[PDB]
Amino acid sequence: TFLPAPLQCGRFELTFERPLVMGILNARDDALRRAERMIAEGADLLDIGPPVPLDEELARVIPLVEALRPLNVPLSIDTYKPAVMRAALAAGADLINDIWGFRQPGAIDAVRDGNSGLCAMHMLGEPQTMQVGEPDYGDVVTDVRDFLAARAQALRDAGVAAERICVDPGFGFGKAVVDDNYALLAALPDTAPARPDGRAYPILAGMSRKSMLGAVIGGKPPLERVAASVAAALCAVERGAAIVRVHDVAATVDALSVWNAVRAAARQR
Repeated sequence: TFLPAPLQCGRFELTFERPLVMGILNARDDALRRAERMIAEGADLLDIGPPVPLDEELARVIPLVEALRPLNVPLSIDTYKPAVMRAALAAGADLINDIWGFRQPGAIDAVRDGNSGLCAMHMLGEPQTMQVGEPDYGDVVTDVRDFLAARAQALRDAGVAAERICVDPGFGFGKAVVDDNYALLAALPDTAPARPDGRAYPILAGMSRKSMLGAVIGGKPPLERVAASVAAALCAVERGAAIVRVHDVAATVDALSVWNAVRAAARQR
């Protein structure tokens, strides 16, 4: 029992007495009721996710935000495009999830206003071309914390209050598949830099169905990684995570219901 710092996130003041589950959502009706299921399954947030023409990315994301606004659960956007961020916030999205660390030109300007939650992810890459890079680290843990601290500073320098910001070590983006990813999972609480109050920024962790998983289970396909994905989530929560982003929602909630019983009893002594 440690408590991750709260996250102001749009409509919702989110507090982490228990860690929360982000269901990954990504036909428009197909996905309307796919989200009613996720909520019923125990999802506490919904992650609305070549690449795509702005014309298109907008057609497929903006209706979904308005379609699901009234369900009243935190709605999160997986985008690095400022135009996408600008639009989605206006349509009432609660949290922006950006692989690029709010580095694309304009990104910080598009989100410095309002109450939305912001999660800055670590990734090794050249923002200009959007080419993901090859690993290169001193201590990968020091390096990821260092990077994310610079990004929390950048956001705060443009008016963003410390408490709207959570961070993400970016399993799978520029990391040696096992050596770097598991180093970060093993050291998870040490990957978040300090808020001005001294508390660490809450951490979001997304490992679901990822390569780091398939590499330790003799190479199973992305859809054959459920129990592996659950396991990574528990390890992450056992080590500090505030939120875990997953495709397999009910399994993850079941697991975390066991973990919370355990912690509830370690506290009763």
